[PDB]
Amino acid sequence: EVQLVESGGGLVQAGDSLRLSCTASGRTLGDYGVAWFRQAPGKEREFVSVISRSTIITDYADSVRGRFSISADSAKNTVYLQMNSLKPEDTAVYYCAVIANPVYATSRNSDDYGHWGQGTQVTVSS
Amino acid sequence: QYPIINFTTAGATVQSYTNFIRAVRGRLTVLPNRVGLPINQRFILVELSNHAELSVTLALDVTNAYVVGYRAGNSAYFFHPDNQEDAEAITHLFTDVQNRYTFAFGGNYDRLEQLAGNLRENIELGNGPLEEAISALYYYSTGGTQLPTLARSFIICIQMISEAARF
Repeated sequence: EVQLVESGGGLVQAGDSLRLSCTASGRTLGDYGVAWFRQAPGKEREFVSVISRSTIITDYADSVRGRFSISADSAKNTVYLQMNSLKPEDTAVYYCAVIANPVYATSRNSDDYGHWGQGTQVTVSS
Repeated sequence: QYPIINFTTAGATVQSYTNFIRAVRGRLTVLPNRVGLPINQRFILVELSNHAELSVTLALDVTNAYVVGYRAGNSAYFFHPDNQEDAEAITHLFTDVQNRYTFAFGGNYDRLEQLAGNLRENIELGNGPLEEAISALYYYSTGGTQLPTLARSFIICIQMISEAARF
């Protein structure tokens, strides 16, 4: 019954920061491992970041390390993605999903995820 | 950057096995485990091979000789760590792997036995089982190995390597 909705996206300039929000309804989001994926124009769906249900394991794609920071807030029933030092290469639609394969706490494979949101569009101009 | 030790089950003898466990044991730390240690000397890598020409790399903790995870081809799998320090530490293993997974469970016996559907004492050990264990760990990366057989293969590795080096 869980429904994921991405928000926080928009038009920014290179070097700017931006903060995305993966909000859930239908179930408590603290009961899932939550990942962000993205799809740039003319490209395949890409793993970006994940936070485990337990909140002590995180993981990032190589291209976003040191720049992006995943975190959770059960107070709002939301998982954040802080994006810093944004570059044009980050231009994409950002999706979030819940880890649906109970063997793994974290994964980079989209197949292990379900209940993908509509997506929020992030455009970095130069 | 981490020390690598090799062992193959192909043409394996009591000597080659004994020398292997001796090599692993010779890297275990004896000074009182400090905190915030150099990351490069936290783990040893054990590159296992078999008759079937398959190869996997186990990651062992120097403090206790236990398996923290492993690498098979272009994929790496880690047990859920117990604490934040261990969690941060294992992000420095197999860092160029594309497919990266942390299991939803720790690597302790109670859990692995529950998964394999059998107890340690009933799991046959030896060169033949370690042969099959290495394939099972490899073919897990291609969807071939099911979780109970994986869990079982971990027990074989842990008992024949970690326990064997630990005493």
